[PDB]
Amino acid sequence: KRSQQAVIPNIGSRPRIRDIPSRISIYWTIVKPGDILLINSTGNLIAPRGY
Amino acid sequence: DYASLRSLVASSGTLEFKNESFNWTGVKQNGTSSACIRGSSSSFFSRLNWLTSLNNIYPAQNVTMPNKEQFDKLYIWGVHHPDTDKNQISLFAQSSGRITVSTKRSQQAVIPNIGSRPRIRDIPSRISIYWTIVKPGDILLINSTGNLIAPRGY
Amino acid sequence: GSPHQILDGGNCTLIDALLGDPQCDGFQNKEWDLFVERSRANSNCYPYDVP
Ligand SMILES: *[C@@H]1O[C@H](CO)[C@@H](O[C@@H]2O[C@H](CO)[C@@H](O[C@@H]3O[C@H](CO)[C@@H](O)[C@H](O[C@H]4O[C@H](CO)[C@@H](O)[C@H](O)[C@@H]4O)[C@@H]3O)[C@H](O)[C@H]2NC(C)=O)[C@H](O)[C@H]1NC(C)=O
Ligand SMILES: *[C@@H]1O[C@H](CO)[C@@H](O[C@@H]2O[C@H](CO)[C@@H](O[C@@H]3O[C@H](CO)[C@@H](O)[C@H](O[C@H]4O[C@H](CO)[C@@H](O)[C@H](O)[C@@H]4O)[C@@H]3O)[C@H](O)[C@H]2NC(C)=O)[C@H](O)[C@H]1NC(C)=O
Ligand SMILES: *[C@@H]1O[C@H](CO)[C@@H](O[C@@H]2O[C@H](CO)[C@@H](O)[C@H](O)[C@H]2NC(C)=O)[C@H](O)[C@H]1NC(C)=O
Ligand SMILES: *[C@@H]1O[C@H](CO)[C@@H](O[C@@H]2O[C@H](CO)[C@@H](O)[C@H](O)[C@H]2NC(C)=O)[C@H](O)[C@H]1NC(C)=O
Ligand SMILES: *[C@@H]1O[C@H](CO)[C@@H](O[C@@H]2O[C@H](CO)[C@@H](O)[C@H](O)[C@H]2NC(C)=O)[C@H](O)[C@H]1NC(C)=O
Ligand SMILES: *[C@@H]1O[C@H](CO)[C@@H](O)[C@H](O)[C@H]1NC(C)=O
Repeated sequence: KRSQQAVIPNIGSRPRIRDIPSRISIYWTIVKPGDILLINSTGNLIAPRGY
Repeated sequence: DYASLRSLVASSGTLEFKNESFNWTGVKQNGTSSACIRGSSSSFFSRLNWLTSLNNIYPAQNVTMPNKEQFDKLYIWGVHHPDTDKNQISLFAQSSGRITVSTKRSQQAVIPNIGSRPRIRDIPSRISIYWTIVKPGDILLINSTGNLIAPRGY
Repeated sequence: GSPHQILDGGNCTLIDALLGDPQCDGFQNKEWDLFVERSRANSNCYPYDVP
């Protein structure tokens, strides 16, 4: 209710680390009492398992 | 980030350049502009290569350069910002470009922005400047489908 | 409030006054030397997010 984060994936070749040319970007969010966390995704989402 | 690059170059203390032979395939290099006049003919930046289409074809590029030496290497590259879609098609044969410059420890992905800007020296276009640092044992990978201003060395 | 010009903002944040909040209509074309923001300040217009 106080912040928004919109991310679009980037496709391209990166140097291989342990035989993987793809990467993962890590983001974080904070939810205060009385607030609600809304996740709206169409793809490329690494979901959280908890808090 | 103009102040950051200025501080880096000022604290470095040198403008020593070493030419590297990047393997660009199926493109037209050594672009020229009417604003950048060297002597009496048109020119461009000396340390920056402008890559346009050849025969209305701009093949995708995937170029690697390893650091086999014992010091850090600074690469200065850029991204073109055409004023209109017609200019983008006439220069890079595609509608939207994507540039990915990556090392084993970092990645920068950039998408050009098409739009009209005030004319400086009769040009409504702009060029954004980015830099990358490669440490010993690292590898620089440039993967661009368009709108790439390439480095000519380190 | 004698030596310094002081503008009191109740129910009105400075950004809300700048944007033109319905409750911020009294702060138009006003000058100050110190803007005092209160803890009861709230917004009553379209939601916004200044980056
Ligand atoms: C863009 O160009 C980059 C290079 O700049 C390229 O990345 C390279 O891809 C090749 C091919 O996938 C990678 O080679 C592999 O690397 C490791 C270590 O050697 C191994 O997993 C692989 O070995 C296999 O293949 C060998 C040859 O057949 C077999 O003998 C072996 O048994 C395995 O089957 C293979 O060598 C290479 O590591 C990267 N290099 C990098 C990332 O620096 C990338 O693929 C290009 N992107 C495209 C074409 O989209
Ligand atoms: C969006 O809006 C912008 C801003 O209005 C607009 O940019 C303007 O484009 C015109 C295109 O003609 C520019 O005019 C030219 O500018 C320079 C400096 O004057 C000269 O190169 C040109 O002079 C030639 O053309 C004249 C007209 O025929 C001749 O009389 C003269 O002898 C020369 O041959 C010409 O004046 C104008 O400067 C800009 N203005 C800016 C950038 O502020 C833009 O075109 C609009 N549209 C789009 C799609 O972006
Ligand atoms: C990254 O480099 C690769 C390798 O050239 C590009 O992949 C090519 O993309 C074009 C355009 O879609 C295809 O026609 C080719 O078949 C692809 N080559 C393959 C799959 O070997 C890729 O477009 C480049 N750019 C990005 C942003 O990833
Ligand atoms: C946000 O989530 C909603 C959940 O419905 C998505 O809406 C659906 O989008 C798909 C793909 O366009 C449509 O086929 C469906 O009909 C939509 N459902 C509706 C309208 O009830 C929406 O796409 C999501 N947006 C993002 C950016 O992830
Ligand atoms: C800020 O808003 C509050 C809450 O509305 C105002 O206080 C009273 O609000 C009630 C409705 O809840 C009205 O009926 C009263 O007339 C308001 N009191 C007044 C106008 O004195 C409050 O006035 C607003 N302004 C400030 C500076 O606090
Ligand atoms: C661009 O100019 C360089 C010298 O500055 C030359 O070596 C190279 O072959 C040229 N590329 C072309 C003509 O495509």
